[PDB]
Amino acid sequence: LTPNQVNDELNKMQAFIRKEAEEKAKEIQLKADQEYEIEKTNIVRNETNNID
Amino acid sequence: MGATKILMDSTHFNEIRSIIRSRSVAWDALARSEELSEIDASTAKALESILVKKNVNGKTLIPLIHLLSTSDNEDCKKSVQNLIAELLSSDKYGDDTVKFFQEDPKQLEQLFDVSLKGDFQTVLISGFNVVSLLVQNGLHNVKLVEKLLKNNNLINILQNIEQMDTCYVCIRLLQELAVIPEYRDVIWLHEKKFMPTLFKILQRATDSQLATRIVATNSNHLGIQLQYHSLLLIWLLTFNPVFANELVQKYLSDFLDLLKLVKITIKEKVSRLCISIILQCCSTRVKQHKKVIKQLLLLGNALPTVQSLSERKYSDEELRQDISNLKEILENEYQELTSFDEYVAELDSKLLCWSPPHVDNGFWSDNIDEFKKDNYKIFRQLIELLQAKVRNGDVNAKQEKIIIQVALNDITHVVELLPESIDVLDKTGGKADIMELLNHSDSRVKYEALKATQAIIGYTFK
Amino acid sequence: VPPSGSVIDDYVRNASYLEERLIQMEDATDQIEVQKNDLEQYRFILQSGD
Amino acid sequence: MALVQFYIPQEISRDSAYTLGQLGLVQFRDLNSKVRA
Repeated sequence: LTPNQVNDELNKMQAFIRKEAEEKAKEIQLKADQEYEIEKTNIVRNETNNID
Repeated sequence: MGATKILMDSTHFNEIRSIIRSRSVAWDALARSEELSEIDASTAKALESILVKKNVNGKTLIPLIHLLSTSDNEDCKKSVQNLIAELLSSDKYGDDTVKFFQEDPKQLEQLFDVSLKGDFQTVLISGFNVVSLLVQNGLHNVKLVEKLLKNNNLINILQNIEQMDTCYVCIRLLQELAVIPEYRDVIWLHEKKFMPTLFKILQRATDSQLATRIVATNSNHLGIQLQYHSLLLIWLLTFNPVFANELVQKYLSDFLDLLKLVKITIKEKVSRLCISIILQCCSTRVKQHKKVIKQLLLLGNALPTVQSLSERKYSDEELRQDISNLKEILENEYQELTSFDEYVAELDSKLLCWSPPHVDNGFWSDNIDEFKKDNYKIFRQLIELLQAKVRNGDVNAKQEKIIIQVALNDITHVVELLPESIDVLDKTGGKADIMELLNHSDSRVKYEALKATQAIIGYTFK
Repeated sequence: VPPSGSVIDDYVRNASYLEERLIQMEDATDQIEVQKNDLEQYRFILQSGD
Repeated sequence: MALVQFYIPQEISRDSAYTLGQLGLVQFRDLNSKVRA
């Protein structure tokens, strides 16, 4: 009924959605960096053993 | 310019920085009082007006390092560290300060020497300013992170749970420093001090409901950022294979709340980091992963909570695929073992405990034919251990009821699947001892003895 | 019905063992009642025939 | 204090919002299911 409650709830919902999207993007970037690091480390270890 | 935005979009950093930026400091009174230089007070007073109205740019930052190190007031170093930290994180003003601080490591060491002294706010601002420059690609130093982590001033603010903003900023700086692989080795040594506050920060939020909006641990912006930073701090350190074994072995009791925290909370940040923390420790790249998987699944019963938590899904379906991949590796890792060798080692060890594969008829079905070596010596040894626990080691105790209920519950499947066990049970003497356990206490173990007595009574008379 | 939140996994996990124990207790009670009724029905016939 | 959620068509939001708000409901904001994450 009031006009301030829709703006306050929409601003809090938008800020919480933006923070959740930023945290999910940071977690996805960290998981992709860790998976790329292990995926490089395995083939680097195998190629280093074969070259050794 | 172009520094990272760590500790810039959080409400706790703006709330703690608002109290420092709200108050004013008289640099001219301290300079006239013989506490600071006149040029450092004029450059510090002109830096506040030039930071907003102003925005070779790093020439004015040189007198603040000598003025903050020479002076002993925490208000001037907190205000100058707050203005330098606010000007350093911006991308439109103070761009030469990042290049001047990144080019000269003596100014970074002099700025890091002022932090960790006096108040926790100036040590958090100086440690966040040094951690912001150390977290970039301009300069790196593990000795400053190890020496800063060895100090009780920086870890004292994060260890205290009364201030969620100071512990959240220190947890976010430890997560940003732990995001690099070189800082995880030096940061992994002091994980015992930060692990109890991170475990109590998740257990405190999991112990309270997340329906109403309060200032405590809840579903607001502060609780999701504090729980997401606390789970992300252990999740960043869980990428190492050697750290996952010692972390899973040391924090095995506190690690069991991650499954209940994902079911209690509705956000996907706690469930994704909680499932990714057990999924990273349950990988095959860590040494001794079978002992942590068998100890967590056998001791903690993570297979039923992972099976019940695997059904409920939400957003971020990659974490649901990580939990589904961790559940198949967790159940497939322990279920792939031999039931006859585990039952023979468990019966030979004289320790019976309830497990996921110990209550199935498929394990006793394959072990029923292999148990017969000499007149059913396996069932006579298990019944001789169950009756021997009843003879010596008297009952109406907590210790004997677990092995008596496990042996009585395990004897019902072998007695039901094999009708020839009544001759070995009656010859060994477990039939007379099985009826005595029903009249006593332990009505769960008395119900297992009623099930074994009903199974023997079903084959004894039709 | 309380006003606070609830979990279906705690109710299903708290009800599965009670349902399995109630089904096993009902089957064992029915089999023990059928065997006791058969032996009690055959006891007087065995004593009268003996 | 408690989170309440209701669903209805977008033709009686004023009448349902006035009757629901008239019994103690406060901070009523009409939204959809695709505008949140």
